[PDB]
Amino acid sequence: AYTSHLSSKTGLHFGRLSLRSLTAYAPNLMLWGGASMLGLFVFTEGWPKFQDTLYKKIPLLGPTLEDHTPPEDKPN
Amino acid sequence: WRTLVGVSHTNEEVRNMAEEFEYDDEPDEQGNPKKRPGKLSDYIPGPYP
Repeated sequence: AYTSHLSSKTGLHFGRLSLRSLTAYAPNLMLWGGASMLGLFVFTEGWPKFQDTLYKKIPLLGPTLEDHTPPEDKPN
Repeated sequence: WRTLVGVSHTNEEVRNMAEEFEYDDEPDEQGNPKKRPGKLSDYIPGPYP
């Protein structure tokens, strides 16, 4: 009928960072991690080691990067 | 010589053109001068020394 106290407890935290703030930001951090990989793919497209491993296997875009110069026009 | 390949001539054609000239080589085991035919990495030679 009547209330004379307030029941409470302390949530897990360390400094200014709490456990409840990390769960709110977790889905957004994975998108930033995804968006950071995409930015890396833009700046390493001219790297042949990455081309032979990742970019040449992309359909409709991979075969574009292939070089088809016949051996009789290459000095080296 | 290597810069003419794929521009105005074939690799197999430029090699024949270069082999008709003579270039200084490394000295032999006794230290005497030597000559050798040209390669693709050589430069086009001139008429006067």
